[PDB]
Amino acid sequence: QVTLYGTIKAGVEVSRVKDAGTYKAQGGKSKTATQIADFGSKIGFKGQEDLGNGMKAIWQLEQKASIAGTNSGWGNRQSFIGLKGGFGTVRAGNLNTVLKDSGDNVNAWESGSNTEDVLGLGTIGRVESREISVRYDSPVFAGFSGSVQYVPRDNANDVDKYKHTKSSRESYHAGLKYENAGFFGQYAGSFAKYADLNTDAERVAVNTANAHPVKDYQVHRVVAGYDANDLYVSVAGQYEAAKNNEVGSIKGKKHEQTQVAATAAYRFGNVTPRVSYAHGFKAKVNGVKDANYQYDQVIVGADYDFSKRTSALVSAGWLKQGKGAGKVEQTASMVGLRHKF
Amino acid sequence: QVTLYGTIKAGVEVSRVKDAGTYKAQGGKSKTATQIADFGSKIGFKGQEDLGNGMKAIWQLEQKASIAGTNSGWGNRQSFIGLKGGFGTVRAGNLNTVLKDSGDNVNAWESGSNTEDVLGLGTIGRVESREISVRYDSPVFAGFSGSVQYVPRDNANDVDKYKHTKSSRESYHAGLKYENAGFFGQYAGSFAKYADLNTDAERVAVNTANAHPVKDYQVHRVVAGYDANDLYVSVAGQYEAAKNNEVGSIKGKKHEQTQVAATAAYRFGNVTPRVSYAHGFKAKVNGVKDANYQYDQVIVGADYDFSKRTSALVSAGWLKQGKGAGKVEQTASMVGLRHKF
Amino acid sequence: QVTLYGTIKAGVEVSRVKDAGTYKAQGGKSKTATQIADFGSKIGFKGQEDLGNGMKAIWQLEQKASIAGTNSGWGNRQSFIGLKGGFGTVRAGNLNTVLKDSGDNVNAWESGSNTEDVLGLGTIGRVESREISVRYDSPVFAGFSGSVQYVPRDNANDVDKYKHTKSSRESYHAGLKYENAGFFGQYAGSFAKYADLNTDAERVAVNTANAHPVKDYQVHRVVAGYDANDLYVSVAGQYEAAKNNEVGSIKGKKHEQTQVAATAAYRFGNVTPRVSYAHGFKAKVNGVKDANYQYDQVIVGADYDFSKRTSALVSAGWLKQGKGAGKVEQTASMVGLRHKF
Ligand SMILES: OC[C@H]1O[C@@](CO)(O[C@H]2O[C@H](CO)[C@@H](O)[C@H](O)[C@H]2O)[C@@H](O)[C@@H]1O
Ligand SMILES: OC[C@H]1O[C@@](CO)(O[C@H]2O[C@H](CO)[C@@H](O)[C@H](O)[C@H]2O)[C@@H](O)[C@@H]1O
Ligand SMILES: OC[C@H]1O[C@@](CO)(O[C@H]2O[C@H](CO)[C@@H](O)[C@H](O)[C@H]2O)[C@@H](O)[C@@H]1O
Repeated sequence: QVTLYGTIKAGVEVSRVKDAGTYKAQGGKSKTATQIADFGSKIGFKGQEDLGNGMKAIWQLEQKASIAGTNSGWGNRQSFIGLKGGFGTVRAGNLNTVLKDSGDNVNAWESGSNTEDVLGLGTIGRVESREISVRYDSPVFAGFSGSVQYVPRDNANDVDKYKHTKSSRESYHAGLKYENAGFFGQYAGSFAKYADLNTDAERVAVNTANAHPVKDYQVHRVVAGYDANDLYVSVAGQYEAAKNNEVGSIKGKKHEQTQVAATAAYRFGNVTPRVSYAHGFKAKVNGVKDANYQYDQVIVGADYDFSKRTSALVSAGWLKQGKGAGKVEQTASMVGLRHKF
Repeated sequence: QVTLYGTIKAGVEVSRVKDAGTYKAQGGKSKTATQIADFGSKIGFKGQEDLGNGMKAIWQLEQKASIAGTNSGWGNRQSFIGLKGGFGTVRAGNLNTVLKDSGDNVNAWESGSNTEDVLGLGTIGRVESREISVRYDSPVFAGFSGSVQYVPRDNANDVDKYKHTKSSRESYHAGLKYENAGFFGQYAGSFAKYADLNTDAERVAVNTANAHPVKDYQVHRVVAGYDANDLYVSVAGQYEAAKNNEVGSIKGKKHEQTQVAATAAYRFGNVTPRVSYAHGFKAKVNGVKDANYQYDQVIVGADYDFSKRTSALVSAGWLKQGKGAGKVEQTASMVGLRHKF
Repeated sequence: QVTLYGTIKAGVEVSRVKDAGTYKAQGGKSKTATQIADFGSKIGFKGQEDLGNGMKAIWQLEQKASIAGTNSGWGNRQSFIGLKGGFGTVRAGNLNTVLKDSGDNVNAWESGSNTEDVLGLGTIGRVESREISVRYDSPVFAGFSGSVQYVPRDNANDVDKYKHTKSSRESYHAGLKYENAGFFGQYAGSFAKYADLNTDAERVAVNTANAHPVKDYQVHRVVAGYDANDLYVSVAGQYEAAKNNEVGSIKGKKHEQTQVAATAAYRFGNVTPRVSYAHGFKAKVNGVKDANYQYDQVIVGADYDFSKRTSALVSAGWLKQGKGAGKVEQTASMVGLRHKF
């Protein structure tokens, strides 16, 4: 096989921000924006070859392809070469992290890049990435399957390759999943002895502007629920923790945050209504409570399946971030269209 | 369906510029340049899905692909998702403007980017663009069809999305076409309450360097002719008008220019000879006649069809711009090859 | 026909540099680097159309596509339009140079960009490029075939197109090949009356930072050997020469260098062991011996063919550059996987 595949998806999104700091017009409310936005259109090529006696060569080259013409690049979405057989699957390339894959049971929503935090559960997803790495995925044995994945030191920091003067940013990713009669539970996590975070607590490249070096960077996620008989329910808990590793007054002090998320949906023929809620508890930053990181959000919407490949989509979200006067409120809604090929 | 399609096209172009201002060697004549040039090679992917009872989902992802290796990007040519049925066609994405589509009956010529104004009718085409927009196209009823298209404020100016401090650059595009027994007539136009022009009178993005803000920016084009029985004839008139909207002495003053174009071609078996003429009358700039905008051009050439997909091409053009001493004359010729797949 | 094709290839590479100048830790040895690296994954589209009575239109659009997601661009590998028939083949576009094609019988090794000089015979290949050009390839007549290729002045230097104030960087490329019963011999070469080299003696664009202008830039390569009955042997000699053309004390003085390369491999069923050796003799730079350019290298490895399209790969290389204290030693090894589609 060699298959061309992808998804074209886009819609009209309407959004308003409430922020006393950045806007002054009527209680810190911004104007209402209305935008045509691509929702993350993508195109890939992939294939497999039977190598004889169980084993297959596998490969994939997947690309961002926004119908707004803003992307460029090959292989900037999940892309790999690997082998598959009775042993499971081994791949190397630009790979989804185990946590990024588990996000499929957390964030079912479609939106443009501008609305990812309010028309989707974007905040809980901040830990998810693609990385140049090697990954093993097991076969499914008695309901159970698992993954392990590694990003080498010299891929996490190319510059330092021959002069190991910077602490390693290598990382480990692992997951375990169980499925039985519609019921599912999964753990997914990561560890990096050293890492770097921006102020949104996303991992960024070493030496990025305003990056914060951290040590013992760990992320744990558990997701459980039910997906069968027209019903979908998902509940997720997530925990992120690190020590400050920046040279200065606060080195050694602990960062941490807990997030939770829940989704329910029910299929009525070709219509799926869906509701999501998510909450970020106050973070500990340099060992001190920081309510700037707390958030609450709800999203409601529905998908209308014209076919198995084509859906019309609608949603509305409300998000509140922080506390008091630095507080930010986002509201948004969209209508859209998705076509898989 | 999912179809791969495109056109590979390129040739050798020979060109000379006469410009007393920029060249001094022998009456302001430049040296003669000879270049291999891609003519606008492109590749796309597209598809459709019957949704039951008349309606279809449609999508397209088209890209610039120069065989000289100078392009990068997905979806930087006409790209969309939409629906089609008895109601007509609705699309959203990076869409040809109605005026850009009408250009098919104005500029039949192929050339590289360097020769677009002399080996093609590039000046009349300066009003044509692709825009992130929504568009409706009607069915053909008794010879008649039409289009309407809109570019939202927050797509024309993303930066200003939440602070509507800049006047809207939203625009409307519309067209009407009639066809009967080889005869065709079409109107295509656009209006933008506010817009921005460079000195070549092309629309550029707000806040571009040396952009000129304008108000009441309107473009009207009429094209009429005959296309049947081996004969092609086309005549076009175009009118562009705007008011100066730049803070300063000349705010409120009128810009305007009229252009006309005509083409004839006749098919003799596999050979098509073609001739084009175009003229830009003196522009009004800040309410004052500006002969720097006037131009006259002729192009002659032929296409040699090896097949329905493969043509060899030859052309020669002469263009004169401006008047007196700021005057510019361009001459050029090419030979080339075009293959559609 | 319209065919999608390509090769996905990548592996894990381990490398160490010995350089007293840039490293100080234990006799100028660097740390050992271990990296997942793409080996030059690529994807193309190509086609042909019978034009009647022997002739065919041909075209190709080939792209770099690294599964690490670092490439962007269309047509940045061999890409063209052309015609083919009894006369041979004519193409125009981003074309392999005749010398670049002859490199197929010189460098059989796969590696990432970081290891090209030690896990491949990269130094001898420094003369190889793709150029926007026109090329003719003859049919094979009684074992003999040949190529001629030209890069025009205004493609080698676009800026200067209309003001021929800079000496032409146009170039000629030519080759001749003979094949008989497994035995092969080929000459490939190039001439450019004027050119520009960086300090690694690679051709760079005019006006590049630290480019060195040269005159009478010639490259000659002869490759001979045997490729049949499970046995492969190749021997190559290469000669490069130019005159300094930089305004200053040393203008007119001669640069030159000779390189040689040899490879043997034998197929044992699905396993091919291979060995390569290459040597660069002391260069003459500005008429003076420069041992900084001398080098010696060996590579050993094997390919394991799972199928005709899928190979596992292993190699190890040792390279020594220069002499004395400016001396550089590189060691490396890899394991990898290659899949052609
Ligand atoms: O997979 C869950 C979620 O993915 C959606 C919305 O993001 O579609 C996107 O992700 C799919 C992964 O299965 C891709 O196949 C698709 O191309 C992409 O648009 C929905 O299908 C689904 O709710
Ligand atoms: O369509 C008119 C004109 O288009 C030409 C030359 O520009 O071909 C280009 O535009 C076509 C649009 O129909 C594309 O299909 C093609 O890929 C592109 O090269 C000629 O075909 C024709 O005279
Ligand atoms: O062709 C010789 C050499 O090419 C290899 C390794 O570079 O494969 C690369 O080059 C091929 C050219 O034939 C391409 O087809 C392929 O896509 C690319 O990886 C080996 O196949 C061979 O030893």
